[PDB]
Amino acid sequence: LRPGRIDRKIEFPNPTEESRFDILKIHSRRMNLMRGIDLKKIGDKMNGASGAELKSVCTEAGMFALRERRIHVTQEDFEMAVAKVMKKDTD
Amino acid sequence: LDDKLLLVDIELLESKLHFSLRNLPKAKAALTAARTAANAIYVPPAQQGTIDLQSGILHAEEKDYKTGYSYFYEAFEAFNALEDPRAVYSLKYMLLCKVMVNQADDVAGIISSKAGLQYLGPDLDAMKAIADAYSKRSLKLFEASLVNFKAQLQEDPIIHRHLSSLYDTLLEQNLCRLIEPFSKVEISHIAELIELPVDHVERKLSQMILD
Amino acid sequence: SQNEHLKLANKIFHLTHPDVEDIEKVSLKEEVLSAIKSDFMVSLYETLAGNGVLELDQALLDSMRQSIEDELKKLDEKIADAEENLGESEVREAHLAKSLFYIRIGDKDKALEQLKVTETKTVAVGQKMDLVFFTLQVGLFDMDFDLISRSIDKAKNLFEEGGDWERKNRLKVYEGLYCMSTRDFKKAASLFLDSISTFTTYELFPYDTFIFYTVLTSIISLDRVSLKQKVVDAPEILTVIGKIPYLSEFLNSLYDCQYKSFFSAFAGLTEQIKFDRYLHRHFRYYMREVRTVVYSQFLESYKSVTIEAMAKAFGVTVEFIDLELSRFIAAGKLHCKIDKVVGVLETNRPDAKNALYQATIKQGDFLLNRIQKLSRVIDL
Amino acid sequence: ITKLTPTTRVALRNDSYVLHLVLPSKVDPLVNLMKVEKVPDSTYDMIGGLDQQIKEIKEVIELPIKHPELFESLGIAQPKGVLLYGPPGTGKTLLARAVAHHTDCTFIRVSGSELVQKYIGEGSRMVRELFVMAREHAPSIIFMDE
Amino acid sequence: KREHLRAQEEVKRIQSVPLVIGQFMEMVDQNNGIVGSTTGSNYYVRILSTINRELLKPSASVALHRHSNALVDVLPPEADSSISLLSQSEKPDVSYNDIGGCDIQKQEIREAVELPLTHHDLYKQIGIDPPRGVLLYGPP
Repeated sequence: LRPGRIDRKIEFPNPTEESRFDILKIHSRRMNLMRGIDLKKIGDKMNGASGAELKSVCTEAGMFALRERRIHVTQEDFEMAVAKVMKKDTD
Repeated sequence: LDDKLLLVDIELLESKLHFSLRNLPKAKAALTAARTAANAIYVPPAQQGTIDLQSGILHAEEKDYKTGYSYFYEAFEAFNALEDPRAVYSLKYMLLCKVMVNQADDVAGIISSKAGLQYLGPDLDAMKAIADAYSKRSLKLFEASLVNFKAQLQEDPIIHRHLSSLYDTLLEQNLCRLIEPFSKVEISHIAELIELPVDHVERKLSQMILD
Repeated sequence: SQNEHLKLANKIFHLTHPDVEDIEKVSLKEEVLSAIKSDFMVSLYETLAGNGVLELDQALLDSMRQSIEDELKKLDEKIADAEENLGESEVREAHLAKSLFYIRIGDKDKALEQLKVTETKTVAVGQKMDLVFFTLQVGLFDMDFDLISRSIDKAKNLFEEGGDWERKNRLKVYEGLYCMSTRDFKKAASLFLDSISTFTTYELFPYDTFIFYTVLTSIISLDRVSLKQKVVDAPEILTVIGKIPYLSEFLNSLYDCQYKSFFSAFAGLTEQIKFDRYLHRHFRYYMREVRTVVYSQFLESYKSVTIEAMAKAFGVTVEFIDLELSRFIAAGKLHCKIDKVVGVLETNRPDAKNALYQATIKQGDFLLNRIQKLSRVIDL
Repeated sequence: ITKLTPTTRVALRNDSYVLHLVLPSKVDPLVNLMKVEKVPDSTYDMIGGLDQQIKEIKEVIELPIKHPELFESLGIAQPKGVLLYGPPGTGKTLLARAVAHHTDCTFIRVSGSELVQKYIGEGSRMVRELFVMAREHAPSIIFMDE
Repeated sequence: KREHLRAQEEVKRIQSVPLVIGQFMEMVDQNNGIVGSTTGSNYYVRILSTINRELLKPSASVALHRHSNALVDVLPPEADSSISLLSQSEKPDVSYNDIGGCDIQKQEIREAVELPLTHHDLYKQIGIDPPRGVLLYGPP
């Protein structure tokens, strides 16, 4: 902690909804969505968990979609996977 | 109040209500909400089997038969684990789903299964007769079983809602059987063979060619 | 930016095709409403020559070529402050967004040397692959049919790492409008499911309109087992074409065998196909394929029906049917054989051997025409 | 002889063990250590909601990369220490990856394992082992997890 | 031509019969290579022109002459990894329902593995990059 050792410090604060919007736009960019996303509400459901839980949620959405061999995970699948991500968050 | 068990129960009842009301979209939304809530709690086997049964019903209604297939095997496992008479209806719905996938042969195999032998019943005989009708591609025994197993088939609202499509497919496949021995044929001859009016035969063959 | 480029292109192209859209006048007003604002300089000098005189446009140019320069010189006031304390080549990184302005404002040359500039800048494809989409969209305006062939592969080579479905499903729209723009209605149906799953951009804000477009190419490309696939597309139409009374009646009349009312809206669509951009190169090729598809659908439904039955049930005019069926059997398609003086139409059935042999001998002659002419050119 | 790079492979006769030919591309130990690391290569445009931190890291390190004369005019010392802190793996790891991505620096993140020790040195008495690998790859950056 | 037909004599001579183990690592050029040998050390030799040079650039099982120690042929993969698919012998035949319900305890993970294995088109079109490998962990 000597002042001359750490030339500068940068912290990674927990992203909020204002930050998660771009996080979602980046994470779901590689997925096969359904015509119409409405990710703003889902991000509202995301009460600033972390910079990684959003990644799982985006990935977890494809879980159900694969479970029904669906060709696109609609806003329902991402919403459902959101609860499973938060289900682990609440455990 | 975060009473997730009661929430799941209420949402399943609500989904069933709108299934009865033929409002499939909102019923499916309710089922999705119920499954989301259930995923957060250790659902008892009876309740989980209830969600499986209802999901299979909705997906079959959409005509997405393989998903309701899998869902109803989940349901049968759940109910048989509890010896609950609703395993019986689960068995019927699985057999419907199979017969609809043109795999009527597997009906005999499933019925011979250990679980099926435990639940031999007049309704299972109805399902076997339906499969037999589907197998040889003949309609007459389909009407014969519909009349014979009236108590089993029509008063079940779910089964009745697909009896029409099964009737149609049986017509189609029996017609395909009937047309093979010819390359040219007279339509009235087809009618008398199937003893359906020449005009309906003409229209439906026109549809088949269009299809 | 190139996102409303749609307005520019579509409006000017309507004004220029179909014999100048009746009395050319509102099209030269509303395009000029967009031309002498938003700093457009280059793409309309000959469009002014296709327009009237508009004698004093010099002050209209001078206020905008100055405004062209003011955005140009603030790049010239940025490129020396971005290099003194460099970020990730912030000269380029500023004008990697402002080249697309200079793509709209200038011509392709200020775009093409700056896009290939910044293509070597970014080390992740998420900025690269958006540059390639900008190269595609200018390749449609200047109809660079040979420059799209390069960068589409250079697009497609980038998506495989990652999933990039907003970079893939958006991409499928671009081949879909390219396979329809020129004669390739086959891939048009490809992007049919692609449009089912895509989204509404500035070019196609109306989902119902994109939905109807994916239906005109489907009724050629696939038969009726795939038209039962198209009835699943019609449950998708109860979702979208349920707002359309015209297209719902037009598609279903072929499916419901409502043969007489089929031509009534076919006259509507084909007229609309003429005034529409990008189908007007091939509006005469569409209906003659839709006539021969509507004819043979009915005729394959009988060994032989009389020729005076098709007047009152399919389309009126007996001699109209006569001259039309005579020119299609002579064209080598529509497998039947018409009689004349006992007043009947007889069908046949040929195998899929003679007709399948016919297309082989075309391609075998065509490829040998290619290689024999090549081998003369090389080796003196 | 000069073309024959020391610590490199050349062909060797059998009966004589005389030079026969050079060996093109045998191995790079730092590349092997990095491959064992399996760093998640990222892209600066894929950075999530840390724009100001992005410029800070740029202004923290990258500035004496594309403009080494920046601090010379002001006569200040070259910054040395930069750390990522906050919620675990909140994108800070991804921000670090994207830093090298947009900066083109040799990324080496270590967790103090023992398998990588086989490439740094026989015993690794001091922590100067990594520097030797970095010392010849000057365009490098150092990252260390918690 | 009648002599170049004897250009199966080279094949015959090379192949011989007593060939030893080997491993293909890389080649300096055509008709030139450095091999990876079971002897723990490495030797570089020429190649046997009478072979499909494009066989397995990464690794394989080649031969070598007792004295020359050079490839003259390449046999199939033969290792001590045992008969993996020993049918019933290496088949557990265990009811999926194993020691407890484990309905999400490990069932979902196994289902994801099976989806990456059988529904390859599904773990492919979505672009979700199914997991790489399964390493079980838990209380003894």
